[PDB]
Amino acid sequence: EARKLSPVELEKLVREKKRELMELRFQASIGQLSQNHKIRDLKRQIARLL
RNA sequence: AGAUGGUAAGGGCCCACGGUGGAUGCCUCGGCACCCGAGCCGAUGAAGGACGUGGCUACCUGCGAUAAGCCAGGGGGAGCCG
Repeated sequence: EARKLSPVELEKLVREKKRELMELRFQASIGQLSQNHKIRDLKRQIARLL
């Protein structure tokens, strides 16, 4: 469960990389954005052990 | 007084060359028939949909706020981000 926290973080990360854009001012478009395409998601696949 | 020619505003026929239009022929991610095979799906929420999803996205196609995708195993063997 220390898991959910890392996400809350990663979540903010993206919900930050977001406006990191908005005004076309962030040249790593894919990189740090399709980021979540795993981080925040993948490893959000927490199997309630049991 | 006598006589048969030229002139074409435009028209007619014929030849050539174009325009338009899409027959014809040749094609074919399609269709039709028949014969085999195969034959249920749903409150573990179906069939069908709405809306939303991409760094830039109108539509189509994918997916579902984990959103053109996530984990695992198997197959593959150089290109991939429809």
